[PDB]
Amino acid sequence: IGWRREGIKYRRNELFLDVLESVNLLMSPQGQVLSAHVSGRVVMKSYLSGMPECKFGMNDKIKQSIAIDDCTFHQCVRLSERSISFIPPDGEFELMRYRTTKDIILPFRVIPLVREVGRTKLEVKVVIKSNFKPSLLAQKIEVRIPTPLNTSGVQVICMKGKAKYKASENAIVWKIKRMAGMKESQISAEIELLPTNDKKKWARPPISMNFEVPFAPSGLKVRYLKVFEPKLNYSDHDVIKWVRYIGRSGIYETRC
Amino acid sequence: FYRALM
Repeated sequence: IGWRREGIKYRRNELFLDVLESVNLLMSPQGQVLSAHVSGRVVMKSYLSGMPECKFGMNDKIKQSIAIDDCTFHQCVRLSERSISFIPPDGEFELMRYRTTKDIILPFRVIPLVREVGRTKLEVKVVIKSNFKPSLLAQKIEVRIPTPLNTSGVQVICMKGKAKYKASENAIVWKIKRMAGMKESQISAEIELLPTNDKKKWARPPISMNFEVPFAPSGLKVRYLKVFEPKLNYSDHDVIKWVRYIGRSGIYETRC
Repeated sequence: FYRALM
């Protein structure tokens, strides 16, 4: 084995699995998903004695069931339900990489409302809703509302988080530290406008979000991480095992 | 956060 030496020993046999996923979305004003997909990777961190033969099992039939469009593995994976079998490197390594497009959980729904007021004002109401278990918290949420180029100033009201009008970036950035599943939040903004060439209307860019959630948007669930070392005297159940899911936004846009 | 895997 070229990726794992042979005399490794640990008194505390332990492994940590990380399911890191980026969820991407393009949503129309009318609520139709124009496009969506998840890119994920499973990173393993293992401190296991010997030369352990592990078995990684997730919800892959294709309750819980998820379809994987494609995927790639780490050389230690012995290709041929049908699950993954390997003798892992020590420390941290990427066990697998995959893509999903079906039955994706969109953690956030963005509902924008724009009203034009003569030529001097723009009235914007943006509502965000968390689509996930209430016991789970999202963190690092940011909602970004683009403002026209002829913006003389912006007034915003948001009961949750903090918001800042950023003239340089031509946008209103609303930041929220945490937000539990199944909740709603809104921001209101009055965009004061300057005079401009009338003919050239404004091509309204999408409202976009940034967030981090503790579950895999693709629906992936680790079922087991079986450890077997034929020689040494530690069995599967002696191993201390942890899993962590960190699903984050990629391009997550809502057309207004 | 990390969760135990049975």
